[PDB]
Amino acid sequence: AALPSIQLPVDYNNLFNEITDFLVTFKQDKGPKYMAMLQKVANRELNSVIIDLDDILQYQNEKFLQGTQADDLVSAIQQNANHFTELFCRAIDNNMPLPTKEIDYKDDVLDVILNQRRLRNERMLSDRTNEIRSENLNDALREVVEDETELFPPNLTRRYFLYFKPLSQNCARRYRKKAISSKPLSVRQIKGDFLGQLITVRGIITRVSDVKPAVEVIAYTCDQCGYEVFQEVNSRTFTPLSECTSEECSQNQTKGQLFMSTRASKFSAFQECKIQELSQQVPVGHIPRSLNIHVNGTLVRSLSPGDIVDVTGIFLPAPYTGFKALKAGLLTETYLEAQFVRQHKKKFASFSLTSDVEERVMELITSGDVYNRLAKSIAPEIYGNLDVKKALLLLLVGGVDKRVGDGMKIRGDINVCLMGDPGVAKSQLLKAICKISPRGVYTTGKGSSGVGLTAAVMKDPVTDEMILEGGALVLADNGICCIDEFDKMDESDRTAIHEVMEQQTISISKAGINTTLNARTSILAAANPLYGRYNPRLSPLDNINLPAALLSRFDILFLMLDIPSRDDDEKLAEHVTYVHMHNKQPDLDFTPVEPSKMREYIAYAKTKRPVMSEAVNDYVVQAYIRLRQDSKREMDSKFSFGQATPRTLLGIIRLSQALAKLRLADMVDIDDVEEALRLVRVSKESLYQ
Amino acid sequence: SFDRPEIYSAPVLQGESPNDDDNTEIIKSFKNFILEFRLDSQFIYRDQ
Amino acid sequence: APDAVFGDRVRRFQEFLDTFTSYRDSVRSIQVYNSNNANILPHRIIISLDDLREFDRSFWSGILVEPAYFIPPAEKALTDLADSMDDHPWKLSFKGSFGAHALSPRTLTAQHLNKLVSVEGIVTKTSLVRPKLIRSVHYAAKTGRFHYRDYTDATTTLTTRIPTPAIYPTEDTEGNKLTTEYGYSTFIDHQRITVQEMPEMAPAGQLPRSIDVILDDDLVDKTKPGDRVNVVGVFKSLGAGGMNQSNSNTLIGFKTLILGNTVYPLHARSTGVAARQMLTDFDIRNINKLSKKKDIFDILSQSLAPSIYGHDHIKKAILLMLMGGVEKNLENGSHLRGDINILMVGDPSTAKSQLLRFVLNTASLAIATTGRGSSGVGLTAAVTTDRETGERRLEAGAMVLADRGVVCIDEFDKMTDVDRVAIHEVMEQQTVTIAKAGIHTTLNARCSVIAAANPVFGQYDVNRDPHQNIALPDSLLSRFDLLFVVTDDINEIRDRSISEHVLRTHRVTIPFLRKYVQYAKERVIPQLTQEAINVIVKNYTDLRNDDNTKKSPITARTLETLIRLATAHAKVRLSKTVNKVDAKVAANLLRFALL
Amino acid sequence: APDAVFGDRVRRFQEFLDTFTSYRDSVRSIQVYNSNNANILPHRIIISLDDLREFDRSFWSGILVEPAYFIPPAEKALTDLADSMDDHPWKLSFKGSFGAHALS
Amino acid sequence: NTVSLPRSCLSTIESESSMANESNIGDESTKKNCGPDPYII
DNA sequence: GCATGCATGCGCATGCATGCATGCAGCATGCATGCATGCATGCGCATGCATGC
DNA sequence: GCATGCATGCGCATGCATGCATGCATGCTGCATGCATGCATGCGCATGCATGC
Ligand SMILES: Nc1ncnc2c1ncn2[C@@H]1O[C@H](COP(=O)(O)OP(=O)(O)O)[C@@H](O)[C@H]1O
Ligand SMILES: Nc1ncnc2c1ncn2[C@@H]1O[C@H](COP(=O)(O)OP(=O)(O)O)[C@@H](O)[C@H]1O
Ligand SMILES: [Mg+2]
Ligand SMILES: [Mg+2]
Ligand SMILES: [Zn+2]
Repeated sequence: AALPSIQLPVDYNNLFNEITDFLVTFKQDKGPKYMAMLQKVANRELNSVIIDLDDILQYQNEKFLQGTQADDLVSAIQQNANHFTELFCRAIDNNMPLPTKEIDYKDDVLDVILNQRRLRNERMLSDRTNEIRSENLNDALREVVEDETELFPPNLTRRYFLYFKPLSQNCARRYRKKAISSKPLSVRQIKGDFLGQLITVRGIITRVSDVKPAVEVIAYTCDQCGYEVFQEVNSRTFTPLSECTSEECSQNQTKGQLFMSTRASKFSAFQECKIQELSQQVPVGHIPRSLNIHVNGTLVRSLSPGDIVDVTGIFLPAPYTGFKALKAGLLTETYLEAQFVRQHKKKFASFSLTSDVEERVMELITSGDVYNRLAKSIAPEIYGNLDVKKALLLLLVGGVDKRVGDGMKIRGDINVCLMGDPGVAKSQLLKAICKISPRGVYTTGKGSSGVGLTAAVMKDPVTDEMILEGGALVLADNGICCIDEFDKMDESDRTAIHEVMEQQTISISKAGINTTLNARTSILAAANPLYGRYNPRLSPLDNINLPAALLSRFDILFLMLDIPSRDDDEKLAEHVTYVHMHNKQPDLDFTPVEPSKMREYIAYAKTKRPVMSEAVNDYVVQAYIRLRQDSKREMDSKFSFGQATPRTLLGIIRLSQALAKLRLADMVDIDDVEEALRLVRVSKESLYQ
Repeated sequence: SFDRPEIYSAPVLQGESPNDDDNTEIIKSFKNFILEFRLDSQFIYRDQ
Repeated sequence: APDAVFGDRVRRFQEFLDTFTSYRDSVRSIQVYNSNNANILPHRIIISLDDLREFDRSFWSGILVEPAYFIPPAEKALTDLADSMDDHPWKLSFKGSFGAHALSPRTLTAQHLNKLVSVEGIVTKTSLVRPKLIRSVHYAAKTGRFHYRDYTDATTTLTTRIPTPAIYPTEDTEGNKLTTEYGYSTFIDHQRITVQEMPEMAPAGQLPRSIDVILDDDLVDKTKPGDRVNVVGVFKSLGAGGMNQSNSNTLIGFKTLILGNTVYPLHARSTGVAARQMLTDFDIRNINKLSKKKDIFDILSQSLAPSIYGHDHIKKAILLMLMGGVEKNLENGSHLRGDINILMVGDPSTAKSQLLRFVLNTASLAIATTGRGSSGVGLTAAVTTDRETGERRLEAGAMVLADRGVVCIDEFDKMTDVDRVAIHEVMEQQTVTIAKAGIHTTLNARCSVIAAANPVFGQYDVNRDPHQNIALPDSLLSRFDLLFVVTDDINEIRDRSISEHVLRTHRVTIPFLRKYVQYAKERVIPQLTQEAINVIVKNYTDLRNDDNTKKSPITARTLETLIRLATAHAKVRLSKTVNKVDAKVAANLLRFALL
Repeated sequence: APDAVFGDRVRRFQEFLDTFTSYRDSVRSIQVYNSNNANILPHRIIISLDDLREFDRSFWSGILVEPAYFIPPAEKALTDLADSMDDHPWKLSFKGSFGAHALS
Repeated sequence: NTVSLPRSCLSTIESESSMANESNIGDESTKKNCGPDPYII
């Protein structure tokens, strides 16, 4: 016969019973976890349900070790993930507790509509049973009532979203299993054998689309009969209904005209993102490829361009969309449906104190010497260069932003510039800082230019609207922007950097664009002298190509020269050759702190906002007067990169604030200003040897 | 490889006043006649 | 229903497989590997047309001229053997001599249709690898049963078949609804590529010719655009060339293409495909024997370009660059270089271009460039294109293609600043960074460089300092590991000797050198030893604290150069560690180049 | 392509032929006669609906009410048994009580 | 040596054989119609 | 340091494959009839047989 | 033994299944035409670099 049948080792009633038992029985090492979650959902304090497969595996092992039988729910969900969503939904809708909080004027409209629908359902059921009982023609009575009455289906009464998250390597390794769902893969490795499975991808996000409403079920109304008609949509396009299809209008001769009602319709929040391969995954001599990810529900706005992540999702097919003449059979396109997101580097804004983080932090402070310990851990494979590392750490921490009123604004971000002789490892420090920062970007000279910086005008494929794509300076907003070969750039890029350091914005006035961008970012630049090595026979301003004002626009400007010395060369060579013999740095009395703990401590420190006292202000004014008086004589002799100006005082204040923040204090002390002046003086010993 | 979408309905409001010459009212009237009519104090049609 | 000719041909091919026993054990080995290691190998083997020729000339000619009638029988016979011998159907590939059937896209005409061909050319554009639906599986909620359906099209079989356009099932035979089971369905990969005539064979000034090739399943991503390729398949036609219905138009003809079954990448000069040779036990024995002689470095050095007179140290440097050092990746995420670079400044008849072309001809992967020949996007791959699907993409440049290889630059001093700033990052960070409208990526460019330059005044001058004679930025020179200066001074005995040498020419072989280099690069990775540590430390200190006027500056790059040269010499030695002799050789070479 | 219901029904009828062992020897006897005497006998046997009734009521009712789905499986099972026993496809005949299905 | 494939099957007008007349009809009353453009190459 | 000529990237018009529908006119086909033929039926007559006178 | 009614074959008139063709009106489908859209290019101008000077 056409459409023959086949036999599979899959029974769905058994799995439904297992799902119910797990949902009502699981205990976390208090009542059931998911029952408490469902109660919170019922009281309107939760919108999304997360199902962890580790719980399922633990439940299975608990059932096994005590003798009884159980089915492999984890593998069934893994290989056929798209079918279990509705099984879990149906199981959950059968156990949700009644709401213990009344519905009032301060609830969402969706909840009001849902409650009205449920009350209407109950009223119809009661009317039907009363009418049947009054006829004189109890399981059978309820059965017949259920047969003859319409209702609102369960999908139109749900208020939550359900997602799965994969099996972690730890649980599978401890339970002796192979967690397929959490083995990262590149876009290259994902072939057609993985369709219909729950898989994880590692990559870097390149594009994200704005959130828009995607319709799931449309609603109409008939003034003739008073029914509500629902039309499911699962396609890129659909045809609206015209005439009523309800039982009453269907049986009659004069049917009513349907009208669309947006408020009763079912919508979803939709985003589509592109993910690209990492360099270490691309083969030799090839170009990286991409992939498509769909995000729905409460998981939207969880991805921003430039993030290296591990996305989890179900790999599903889609209809073919290429040229017709090149279609050979039933070809398809692929996409990923997102279920869980994790980041390789946590953002500072999402910080939160908790026992786990607090213990690590308290350990760090207890160990003492936080300042130097953090400073020495930045690129520990580079010998020497301690004060530059302290300045870099302070650039990581930053100062305090002040709102003065009347709309005036003063930045709190610190800009640092390194400039020295060839072969002093400036690029290594640039790259290491870019890697430590959670929103860091790295650029080198003429490779990035024009719209590579700033932004350009393009058209969105998903939506039919125009947009702006940010460049290097917009991608590192609220981060560090590293610029290599600073002196070899074009004038336009220099002007853009100038404005960004000035007021954290970029203004563009060109054909088709008149707007202002946000550039809340710090600058870390590297440069070389105009004739290769530094020439001590020339004025400092004659050894560099940048304008003097631009140099003056940096809080810290470092000079790094290479004067041969038979002693320090021995130590540097020993360090480098040891680093090449092994894979570690040579010191044993000092242990470096890994990037995650540094990021955690900096995130904790960034929540502070120390303040200026009076004695510190007196000290600051005295120091400023003395330094300003001294600098003029030096600059008259043509032996100064630049005369001291109020920007020097502002930089001193910012550095003192940064040190106070790093100490985890609510007030500033004299020692902080001491260290700030100490560093600003150290900035230029290379020019006095 | 999607499946076929569905359509369904449910009653909420009260539409226009029913007319006498419409099919649903005819069906309801005939149902009442079948289940109620009496002859010699007997439900002849329901019983048969 | 069964056919008698089909069965007779199956029997004959089974006899053929019986007489020759290599393919039988090949199938056994593939099955053994797939059983033991479960990665899964595909079910395919390769047959030689020559053996078929000695065996049965009629069957040979049938496969050559009527593949649609003779190949499916052979595949069935092979599948039968495979199924009988073990405790998917199998496919075949063809090699050997194709005689008159070896063609190119220009010389492929309508008289070769329906026959097995072998074409050569250059890959110009590939396609996105897509899945194709073969079997769908469904579920009925009302009944609890599973169903399925099969699908086929015109390109999955060599012989014409009557179409059976099945529909996608949404209901049951009784009207019940169905649910799709994406995990239990089956999909197969699919791609389409284009092949053009080689740039080094097509006539000049004439527009080129090309042909499409269809690939499926296990041959889906075996090449990339720009490769030199050899594809063996069946040249075939499809559909109706406007014959069905009225179709008044007569301009179009029959669609044609190649249903490929074998794809072979070919190595050429100045291309992205690297050369590899198969190493036999005789070769390994001879190499491991020669490894134990003490003048092995001298022999290998003198083997290079024996037609040139002298330049022994440059030959040694070229060998060291060919071998190379070791690159280091720290858990933190840092990278430490391992390549070697060479520069040559010399007089205008010193045989610089001859050595450069030798390096181009001998390296497994090399690309040749000249001063003003390539510039801008032509070096860093900074050009952007886009698909007809809409997306914008990148295409590789000279140094992006030469990743893990070498790059030869002639007339180096004729470049500009815009590309020198670009090559700085390549020579130190070994990466390329692009930031354009709609692109933000970083490409690997781990390659070595060898270049030749001219003096400023036409000829090298000893009355002036090196700075007035080279005239190149100091930051650039710091990135070159070795710099050599060659001058021709007239001398009666030297002129005489070079004369007899050049007259001799006008009236270890390279392949063994290539095998040696490949084995050494693949197998050996030495480590640093304290003895070499002390030697290199002393030498670096002395060089950094001496008053001699040098040809190049001294930085930490010189120390790293010493380590790299020592490790490369140890690699030549086939030893797993670096000794004092390797460090001393590196120091001697560096001192000679500097002084 | 193969159907799972068809195979299950074939297996059930093979079990039926296993429990009752008169039809097996009937087929053996027909084959023996045709071999020895070469007249050729046709390949056919007769089954009792009563025995099917005691054995499997569902299969009985299927043959009575859905012959187009249950009989071809039974004929295939009988043919398979016949082809397995010996050193044309076979057909079936029905006797016994037809109940309400005996008409004029 | 504009030729088009036949619009109709040619097995009716071509009275190949006496049994060919039988083969062109079957299964009760329904007529035999191959359809438009029934030929393939 | 100072002035000119050339590559180079930005900005604006314009042609062209793709892919959808729509009114219309042509073409193959089912249908109403137009008719021949061979068979069975009912309809009487000639008569051979059975019955009565 | 003679006359009469009855039932049994000849001699037909007449209606009706079968089976094949033919003019025509019908209904469908290819097709010329209308059109929107997104991509590619032919090109000119404003900017930055290279070459004397
Ligand atoms: N102080 C140092 N410690 C360790 N390595 C160094 C040091 N200075 C330079 N190097 C090495 O020399 C190279 C300098 O190249 P790079 O990082 O581009 O710095 P720059 O751009 O200043 O030359 C690096 O590969 C680095 O490993
Ligand atoms: N040392 C040498 N040994 C052999 N031949 C040489 C030598 N130097 C120069 N020649 C000859 O002179 C020519 C120099 O050509 P080329 O390699 O272009 O030299 P350059 O690049 O220095 O001008 C070559 O054809 C080569 O045969
Ligand atoms: Mg650098
Ligand atoms: Mg030359
Ligand atoms: Zn209605």
